[PDB]
Amino acid sequence: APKAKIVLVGSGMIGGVMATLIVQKNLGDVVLFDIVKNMPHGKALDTSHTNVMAYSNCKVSGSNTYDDLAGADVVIVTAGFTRDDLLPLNNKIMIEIGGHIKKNCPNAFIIVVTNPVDVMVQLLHQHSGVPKNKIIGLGGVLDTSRLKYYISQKLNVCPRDVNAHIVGAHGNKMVLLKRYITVGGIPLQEFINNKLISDAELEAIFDRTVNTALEIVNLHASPYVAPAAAIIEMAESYLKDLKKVLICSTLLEGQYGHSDIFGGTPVVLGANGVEQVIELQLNSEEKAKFDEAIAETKRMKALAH
Amino acid sequence: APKAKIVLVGSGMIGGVMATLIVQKNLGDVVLFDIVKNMPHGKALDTSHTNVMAYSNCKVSGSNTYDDLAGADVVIVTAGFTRDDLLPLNNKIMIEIGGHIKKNCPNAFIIVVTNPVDVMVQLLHQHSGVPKNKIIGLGGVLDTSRLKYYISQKLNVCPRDVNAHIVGAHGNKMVLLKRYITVGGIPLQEFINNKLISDAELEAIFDRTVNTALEIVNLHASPYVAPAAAIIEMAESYLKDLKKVLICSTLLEGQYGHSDIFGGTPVVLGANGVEQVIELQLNSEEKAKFDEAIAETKRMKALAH
Amino acid sequence: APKAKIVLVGSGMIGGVMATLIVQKNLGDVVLFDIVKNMPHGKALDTSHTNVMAYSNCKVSGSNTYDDLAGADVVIVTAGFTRDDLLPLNNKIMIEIGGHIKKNCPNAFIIVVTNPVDVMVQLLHQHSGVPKNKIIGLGGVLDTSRLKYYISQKLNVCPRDVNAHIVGAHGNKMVLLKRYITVGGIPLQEFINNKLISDAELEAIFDRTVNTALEIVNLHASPYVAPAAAIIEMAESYLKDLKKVLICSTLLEGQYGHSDIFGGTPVVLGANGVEQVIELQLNSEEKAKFDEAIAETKRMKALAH
Amino acid sequence: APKAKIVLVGSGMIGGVMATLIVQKNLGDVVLFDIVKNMPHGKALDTSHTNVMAYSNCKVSGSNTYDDLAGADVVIVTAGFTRDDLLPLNNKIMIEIGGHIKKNCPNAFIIVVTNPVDVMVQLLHQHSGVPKNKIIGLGGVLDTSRLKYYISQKLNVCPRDVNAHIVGAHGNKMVLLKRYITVGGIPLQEFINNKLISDAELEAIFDRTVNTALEIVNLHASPYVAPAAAIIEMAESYLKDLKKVLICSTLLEGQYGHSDIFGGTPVVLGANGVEQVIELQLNSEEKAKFDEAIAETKRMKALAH
Ligand SMILES: NC(=O)c1ccc[n+]([C@@H]2O[C@H](COP(=O)([O-])OP(=O)(O)OC[C@H]3O[C@@H](n4cnc5c(N)ncnc54)[C@H](O)[C@@H]3O)[C@@H](O)[C@H]2O)c1
Ligand SMILES: NC(=O)c1ccc[n+]([C@@H]2O[C@H](COP(=O)([O-])OP(=O)(O)OC[C@H]3O[C@@H](n4cnc5c(N)ncnc54)[C@H](O)[C@@H]3O)[C@@H](O)[C@H]2O)c1
Ligand SMILES: NC(=O)c1ccc[n+]([C@@H]2O[C@H](COP(=O)([O-])OP(=O)(O)OC[C@H]3O[C@@H](n4cnc5c(N)ncnc54)[C@H](O)[C@@H]3O)[C@@H](O)[C@H]2O)c1
Ligand SMILES: NC(=O)c1ccc[n+]([C@@H]2O[C@H](COP(=O)([O-])OP(=O)(O)OC[C@H]3O[C@@H](n4cnc5c(N)ncnc54)[C@H](O)[C@@H]3O)[C@@H](O)[C@H]2O)c1
Ligand SMILES: O=C(O)c1cc2cc(O)ccc2cc1O
Ligand SMILES: O=C(O)c1cc2cc(O)ccc2cc1O
Ligand SMILES: O=C(O)c1cc2cc(O)ccc2cc1O
Ligand SMILES: O=C(O)c1cc2cc(O)ccc2cc1O
Repeated sequence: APKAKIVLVGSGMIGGVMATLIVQKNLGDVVLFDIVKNMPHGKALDTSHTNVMAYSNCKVSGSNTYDDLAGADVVIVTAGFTRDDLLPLNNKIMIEIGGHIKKNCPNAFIIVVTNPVDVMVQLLHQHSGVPKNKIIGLGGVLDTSRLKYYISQKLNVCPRDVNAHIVGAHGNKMVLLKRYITVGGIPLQEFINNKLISDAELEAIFDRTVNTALEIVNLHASPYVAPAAAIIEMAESYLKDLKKVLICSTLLEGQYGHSDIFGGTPVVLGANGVEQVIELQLNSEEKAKFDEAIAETKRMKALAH
Repeated sequence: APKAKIVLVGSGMIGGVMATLIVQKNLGDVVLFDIVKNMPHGKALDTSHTNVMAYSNCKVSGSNTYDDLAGADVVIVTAGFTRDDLLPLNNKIMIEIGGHIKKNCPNAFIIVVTNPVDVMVQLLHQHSGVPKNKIIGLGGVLDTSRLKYYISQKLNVCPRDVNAHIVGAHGNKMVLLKRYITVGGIPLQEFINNKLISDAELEAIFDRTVNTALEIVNLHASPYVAPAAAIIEMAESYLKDLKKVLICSTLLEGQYGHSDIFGGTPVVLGANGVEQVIELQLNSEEKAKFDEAIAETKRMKALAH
Repeated sequence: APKAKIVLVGSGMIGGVMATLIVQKNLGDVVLFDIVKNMPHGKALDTSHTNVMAYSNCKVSGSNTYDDLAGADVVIVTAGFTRDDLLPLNNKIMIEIGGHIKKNCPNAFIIVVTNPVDVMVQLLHQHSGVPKNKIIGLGGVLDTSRLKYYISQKLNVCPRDVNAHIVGAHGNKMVLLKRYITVGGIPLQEFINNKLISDAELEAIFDRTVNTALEIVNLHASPYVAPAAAIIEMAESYLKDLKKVLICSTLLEGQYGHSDIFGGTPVVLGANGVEQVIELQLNSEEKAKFDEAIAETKRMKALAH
Repeated sequence: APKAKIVLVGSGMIGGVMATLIVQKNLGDVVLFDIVKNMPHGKALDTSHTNVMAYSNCKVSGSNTYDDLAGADVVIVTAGFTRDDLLPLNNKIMIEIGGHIKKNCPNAFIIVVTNPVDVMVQLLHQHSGVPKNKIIGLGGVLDTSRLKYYISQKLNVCPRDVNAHIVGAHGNKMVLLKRYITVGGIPLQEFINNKLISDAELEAIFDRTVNTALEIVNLHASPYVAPAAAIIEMAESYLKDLKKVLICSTLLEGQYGHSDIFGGTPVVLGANGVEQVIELQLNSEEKAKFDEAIAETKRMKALAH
């Protein structure tokens, strides 16, 4: 069928949730690839059955064979471990995967999740050989969903009606742009002026946003459901040609004064992949912060070769 | 059942589309009320069957009996004709309807569509006797969907990723705020600066937006599908408690310097109805325009008593 | 984009509803083709805007140019008038349309609605030249939605949980198979035995089902919303590769003892179009009825050449 | 808000998936209750953020406090361990939970998942004190989704277009009724007669269906995504008043010749909970099998008091 083939190179936690969500939305056939034997076949089996409950018809199969990447339309990479000691190592994993992407599905759209994602996405870009508009890393969508949500719960408005922008990198050096936050299209400042939300609050929310994954870990859980949903938001925008403005890690070719590196910025995802890279007209203050994010990305890139 | 009862006081064009959309989304039971005999029963019959195709269970019935308003949770008024000669006349229709709302379903949430809507919504507010937070008029959501769409098609981005604000009134005196237009959360000016969209273009789009209903009429059609979808967006936000920021006609109690009148402004619709009235921090220029819109509303209010 | 192009050859009542539903479900781009000047552009304009309310990105345009059929992936024909005097005439319309389909979009999937549909679908099959698995007529899905719904409202169960089969023809000679009606997978007889629904009731429902369009007309309405939803159910099954079992008019090649004619029967719609034609193992009694339906189809076929 | 409060007494694997699905469908607010400290707060945090990606507004919070059950509209119990040694023990857990349900939310709708579910559901029925129509156990929906899916993949039709019935018990003594399997409303026998599917195949599928959870476990996974989706299908039918025919564990009051026990049978879930208990008109052969299922349920009931 013209049905899209979506291969998940990594069938761990994020892997189960995406499979679940893809059937829920009838986005395409799913391959849960992993190097752990059998488990993917297991998850795939359990997942396959939801087709019934969902009025869906998406094949879900497992795989311990790289060559199942053949004909993949979308590929989503979560494979890897989890310090700077793991870098040369997740780098070896990206290198192996890109080899197989180039061999089996060079025209696939690629989304990288493996952390640190702005480093790792570039690594795979170079080894897979795909065009720059055909590969992005997860980051911005997830990070902003936290900023958007926290604010929405203070202002008692629909979460999606908060817009925000986080750029530069995923991780600790991510840049929260207080200047680009709106509520129902309206500048956030207006709501600060009305004493509906204070600057002190909003600063507590910013640190909360930056520290979320960590907050989740210390509560004896692990962040994987949000990551999943955001990845799928991006994937769906590719498959359905929605042209959503979504913040992802992508190849900078002069934006923000930066080149020959991947960094977080709003892009437009549609049928051609990255159809636009939107550059925010940052002031020097917010550009200084962007610079620190790109510098930490370069630093971990060197630690892996 | 706790299933909501949605009564459509008016089963003409907008009336058929809402019924269709409500079943599509399983929002509630529908009553197509009209004074035209039988027709509502007809539309209701045809509509009822889509329950099958939609995996839905919403009763859809017709009605030539006002007292079918009893127990309505939501009421949506499109009844009326279509000059200032029709005002004292659509006023007599609002007067009759409010009487029945007060008698049969005083705790209903009310949405007025009948034009001119900012006049007519106030008229019904006073005669039905419902609380100020339980009644709004259609206007802003529809008008902005046109502004949002036209821009989206120039910038090649997802329509919903355009946000805009139109206030003051529905109709010719509606106020387009160029200052409050964003794309993927980003100020529109940034995209003007990049020569992706020009000021001359955007001005052509503004006049297009203001003249749409008229453009549709001269193409030998009539605007009713968009009106329908927007009304339902508002209704759904009420029923589901979504707290969406939506621009509707509502009772001004000092905002924009205006009182004892209905005018278009972003509100938050949830379970309590109008849960917030958001006042835009307009400059004098945009406030002068707001004033002209409120003045035309007052002027047609007088022509009906 | 890989986004599907859906052309509606006929932009009247059924035409507006499908456009509406297609955007609602982000199924594809829509062309409202009609021979009436401008009107399609009008409907398309109004419809285009719902993209915003729906989180959708489907182009909707009008057309008075047959050659806009070029590259269409799906084509849905509602064009025509509405006696046996109109046959040689709607036949001339199918002949003109097939010419353009063969010229501009020979690989399109085709759905015929124009009545009488089992005659008219064959007419277009022969003049367009498309493969037998790439063209069906609306009938069964619509007719059964009425049978399913009426029963569901007596048994107080979800409408979709009623299954039924109507075959042979759309129209008065349609064959209701009482033997193939189930509720939640369970034979209807079981519910007759329990005195939850009587044979006399169910017979009243059968005549109701057969006479619905007529019942709708005498209530001063016209049946177009259900037709729309069912057409879209079929179209969606094609586009999404859902392999739904849906009753449509299709080319009989020996089933039910019939050949070289179109008649209503369950088929499976997926990516290859008609992927299976399911033949019901009818007893002689129900086959006698099938025969009368095919005979009326042949009879009106002759009246048009 | 009238927004429903859905409390998940158990925030393990099935627990994360339901939370995910409930936000996806904007079904209500979610409380992830568990006795494990913090973890529920963690999962809830991660989950809460998907509100953004989903256009949703469902609160998701954690809880280590039973009294958070207060005002719950729906309660879904997955708490417990996993031999007949664990019975008197999961029994002590049901006893504690029912105490809190009776105290805090006696009018809640209850769905039991804890295994063995037909035993455990009755246990909670007696200790919570809720009406018989307000409590069911998961079983039939999940089990049939496997039977439906496997068959659908042989016949190449949409999964949901297979209907089947499994009754009596969840677990090894579950009764597969070959006689009540249909495809697109049509008896399965017809498809056996056509040599599209054989009896030997279908028997392999039956044993597959019975052994699925076990098949999933030996592939180094655990069955939790399907269980989740089915539970939510049931919950959604309650909340939305869909009147779906769904097979669940419920109180038998003479059906199948059985009393004063819970067993699997098609029911109709709507606003009143269990609105109907449908009794299948089983022959003696299939009733003998039903009897063995009820006997194993009674046997494990005794092992817990
Ligand atoms: N970019 C982001 O916003 C973001 C957010 C959260 C997590 N993450 C990252 O995503 C990754 C995974 O998250 P998770 O929670 O699913 O982890 P997980 O450990 O549950 O899954 C990783 C899977 O990859 C497998 N694996 C190892 N080598 C492989 C290979 N060559 N091919 C296929 N699979 C291989 C593992 O066995 C495991 O199943 C991590 O690196 C994490 O840091 C990124
Ligand atoms: N506010 C907005 O953004 C907006 C947009 C478009 C249209 N409109 C307005 O909505 C109204 C209707 O639009 P439509 O296209 O559905 O019109 P329509 O003529 O097709 O429907 C109006 C219906 O009301 C009926 N009616 C008259 N008196 C009635 C009564 N007392 N009770 C019930 N029904 C009664 C008519 O018979 C008719 O069926 C008009 O006044 C129009 O100006 C408003
Ligand atoms: N098969 C079914 O189950 C079923 C059910 C209901 C209605 N119908 C049939 O569908 C058809 C239309 O239904 P409707 O309610 O949309 O009717 P409608 O009159 O509102 O629409 C028909 C449209 O076709 C146009 N037309 C005429 N010649 C044309 C051409 N060459 N190209 C494009 N358009 C042309 C007309 O101007 C009109 O806009 C009728 O023939 C009716 O009998 C079929
Ligand atoms: N009926 C069915 O069709 C079906 C299908 C699959 C699984 N199950 C059953 O569902 C149950 C759980 O499945 P899972 O995969 O989510 O298991 P899980 O172990 O991941 O979750 C069970 C949770 O309950 C907790 N718990 C223990 N006592 C508790 C209490 N008093 N209150 C709240 N939580 C408590 C545990 O800490 C754990 O988080 C099992 O008993 C299993 O056998 C039933
Ligand atoms: O959830 C996150 O945001 C996140 C972020 C990061 C960043 C990073 O650099 C390593 C690992 C993780 C793991 C995570 O789960
Ligand atoms: O579609 C519209 O925007 C619109 C607006 C107005 C305004 C008005 O004042 C009268 C009638 C209409 C009718 C309409 O259809
Ligand atoms: O709605 C229907 O079922 C229907 C059926 C038929 C059958 C027919 O033969 C001509 C016209 C119509 C028009 C219709 O609207
Ligand atoms: O998935 C199932 O069907 C299932 C069934 C059963 C039955 C049972 O008796 C105990 C535990 C389980 C666990 C499970 O996961």
